[PDB]
Amino acid sequence: VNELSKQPTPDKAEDNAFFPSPYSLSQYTAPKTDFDGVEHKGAYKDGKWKVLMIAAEERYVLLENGKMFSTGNHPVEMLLPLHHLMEAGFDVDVATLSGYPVKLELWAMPTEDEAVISTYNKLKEKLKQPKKLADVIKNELGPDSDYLSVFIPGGHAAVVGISESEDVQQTLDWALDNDRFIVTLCHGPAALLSAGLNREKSPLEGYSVCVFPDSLDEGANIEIGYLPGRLKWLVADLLTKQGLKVVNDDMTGRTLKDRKLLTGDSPLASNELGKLAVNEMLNAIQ
Amino acid sequence: ELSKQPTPDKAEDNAFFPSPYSLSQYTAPKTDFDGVEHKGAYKDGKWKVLMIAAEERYVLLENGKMFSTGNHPVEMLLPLHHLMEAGFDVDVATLSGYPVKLELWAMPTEDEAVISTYNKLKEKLKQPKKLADVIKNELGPDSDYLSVFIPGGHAAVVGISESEDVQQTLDWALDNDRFIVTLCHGPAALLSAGLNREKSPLEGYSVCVFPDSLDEGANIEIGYLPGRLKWLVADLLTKQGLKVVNDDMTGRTLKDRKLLTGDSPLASNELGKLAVNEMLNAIQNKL
Repeated sequence: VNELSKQPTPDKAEDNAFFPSPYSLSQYTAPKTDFDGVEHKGAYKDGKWKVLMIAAEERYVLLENGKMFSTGNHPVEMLLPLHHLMEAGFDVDVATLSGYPVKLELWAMPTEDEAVISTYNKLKEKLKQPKKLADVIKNELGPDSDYLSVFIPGGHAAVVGISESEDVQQTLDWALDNDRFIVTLCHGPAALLSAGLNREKSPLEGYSVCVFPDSLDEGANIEIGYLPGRLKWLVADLLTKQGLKVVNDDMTGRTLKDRKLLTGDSPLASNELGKLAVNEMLNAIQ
Repeated sequence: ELSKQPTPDKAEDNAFFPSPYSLSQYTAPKTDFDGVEHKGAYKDGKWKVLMIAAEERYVLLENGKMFSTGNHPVEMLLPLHHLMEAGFDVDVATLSGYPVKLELWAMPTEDEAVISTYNKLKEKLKQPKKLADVIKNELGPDSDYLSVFIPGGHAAVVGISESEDVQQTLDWALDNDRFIVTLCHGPAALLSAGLNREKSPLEGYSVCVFPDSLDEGANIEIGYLPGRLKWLVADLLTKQGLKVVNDDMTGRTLKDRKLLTGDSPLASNELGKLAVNEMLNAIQNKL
């Protein structure tokens, strides 16, 4: 079990595209999460407030050497926080930039965790046929929106399309203008780069965030064959050049609240970000 | 005996490639390509082809399973070989600028024409233009695009069939006398001309389309599809008032004004020939 290959495994559906190495899956994934119970089982009861998830619809990330990383949204990052929220009484709607199926990193699916798998099963229909984010902006936002918060889970695929979208931009500008939560972790914060699009100054300038660290993406992830190549830019770097305070440089499961921007650093931070989100959302219903 | 069971796709939940049996029947290491007919015929470097390619690989089916598909690589690459050899360059667009999803299991590995065309286009297939950027900067009456090309594969059914960007692209071609060239499930893209309108501008147009009877029947029984399509292309186009000209798959092609179609992967080679001749003839008409 320390003889497992360090080489990335090819994805036969795609040209020159690679899953993470069998060794890296041993160090970074697990059949069970650190989850041990929800705090606020049924606290909210009016059935009005909802979470809006913007998820990833493109699985493949083009790298510097021309190879592609077969990724997706990380499923623990998506599904653990959502177990907390749904159990607290907050229903969930899923959107992608085009209405395409949601792409997960199914190689990180913790197959033995009941809470995550049943969460995945309650969400399957919405993941396979999401709403179109432009349809959401047009009809379901504005000042009387029933959406209390926007959730952007991570995984490497969040780096693509979501980081340079005017539809994501408009969605962030609503949540600031209506005092709504933006919840995000991992690479999820690349979504935030969309706020500064076609603009001299991002309206998130001076916000503080947890971000997956540069040094891991450029070093350790590349040497254990998790990524088969180098990213062409890095999320923590470009968030800084837009005037955000990247409050961490390590991967400790750290979480952070700054006004209504709640963030997590990595997959390790999933279970806690779920608690933070539930807590801060029940705190704003008064 | 090859199995008629769909083969799982590791990358996606409850998703399947076609069954080994269906592959042994519907795919081949070689195409019937037997040469282009107008090598070097167009020599100004002005006119080009705008290809609109599929960027989603998974089709959700009536039974909850997903078909792992993409654009058909023969329907794509063979017509582009003809056009490129004739002297027309090609630019690739998708609806978001995501990479092009091909049905890599249909890739004829032994065919020099198709592999060659693929390797030239690799760069552009992996980083396409975004169709709306194209709409904003590269259409109008002085566009260097002489045709739009939409290839089939079952993936054309997704997005492209309900897109405002594809709709404006088709309006542009009608209004500036450009070719629309499509085949197989690709004509599903033409349903976009009818978005938010009582009457599609493509009403009364006659087309070749992959037949309803094969998708509902044979494709299911040999495990090419792992379940039924929720809607059928010939059926929806007929409902928008296009005339669907074929009920079978035989490699039939049709020209109706500047809309050139073929019925299936069988038509690929004759459609490239047909596009090239039509475009060369249109260039000779303007002098």
